[PDB]
Amino acid sequence: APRRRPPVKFIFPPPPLSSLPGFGRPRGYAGPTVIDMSAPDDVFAED
Amino acid sequence: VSIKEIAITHHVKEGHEKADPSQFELLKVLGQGSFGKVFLVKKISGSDARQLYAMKVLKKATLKVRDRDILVEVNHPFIVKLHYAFQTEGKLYLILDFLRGGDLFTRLSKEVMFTEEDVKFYLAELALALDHLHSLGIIYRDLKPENILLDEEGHIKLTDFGLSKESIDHEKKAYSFTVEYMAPEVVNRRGHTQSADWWSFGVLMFEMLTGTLPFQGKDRKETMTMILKAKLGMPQFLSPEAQSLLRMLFKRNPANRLGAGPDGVEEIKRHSFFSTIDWNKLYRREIHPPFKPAT
Ligand SMILES: Nc1ncnc2c1ncn2[C@@H]1O[C@H](COP(=O)(O)OP(=O)(O)NP(=O)(O)O)[C@@H](O)[C@H]1O
Repeated sequence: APRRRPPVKFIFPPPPLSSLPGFGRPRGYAGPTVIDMSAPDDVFAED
Repeated sequence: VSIKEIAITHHVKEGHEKADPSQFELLKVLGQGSFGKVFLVKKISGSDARQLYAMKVLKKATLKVRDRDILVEVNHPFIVKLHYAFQTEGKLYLILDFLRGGDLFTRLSKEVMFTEEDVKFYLAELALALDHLHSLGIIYRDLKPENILLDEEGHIKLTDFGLSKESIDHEKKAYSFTVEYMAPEVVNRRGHTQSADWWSFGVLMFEMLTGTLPFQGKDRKETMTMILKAKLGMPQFLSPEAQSLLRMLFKRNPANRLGAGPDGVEEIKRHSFFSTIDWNKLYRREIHPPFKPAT
């Protein structure tokens, strides 16, 4: 068995980024954690 | 550095009969894009009578080519084929393949739970389509999930091949102002390079495997800031091979990005992530898709 993967659901015709500012979206993976805004060339921090 | 703009005015297979509005019958609206509605049409005249096509209506469309018909050369197993192009009353009409499989994101959402190997198949077919346009000097530029469709057999089909389009007045927006898949150089307006497509490729790979976008902001302004300056923590449910590809793809300097080296696309094909893909069999459509649409 591979590493447990998250349940993935999308909203097709994705809603525009500008609108829906405070509307909560259903429960899933929140997103990548922003470690800092250092602007490094390598976007992902090394493990 | 030479860039050439080819205006899309008319198109038909060489030696075939050019089409006009009278030869099509409208059936329904397939979907809504940035440039307008996409229609389903039935050919009522000619050798392809009774065949169904997808139709886009635009003010004009041009293809930017850097460095045989270009509309014929762009033909690829995983790219929509343009069958007719004609102009009437100051409007451009594009007659395309009717993609009956739907979009990939809806199919993935229908499954909810899937493997990395499942997403791998679609990324690999997407990679071949992008390189084919790159081989002819074309940039996809604005790659987004709306452009990623499936055919009846379940194979990837891009809805466009790098066309620069302008919508009709009815569809015209007041403010021209999608940044989520844009590369840092694009945000900086440094120019759109072929390495920018592989950045968009990486964001799609991230979104398909995680279900979330790597850079999330409240508005266009914030997300652009995140693309330029954000440092992210690798999701730990991703496989080591997937993390490696994302790290090589997510480099803010275009030259450091995978696929921008001398070998080009074979850098990505040879990556540990795509090890289980037989690329020649994939191109021959001899590898079954993970999910069939008809279900
Ligand atoms: N050939 C096709 N066959 C079937 N459906 C299609 C086809 N082309 C487009 N669609 C549908 O129409 C939607 C919009 O197509 P798309 O190519 O994204 O439009 P667009 O005018 O290029 N705007 P955009 O993609 O946002 O730049 C797609 O997501 C599909 O649902």
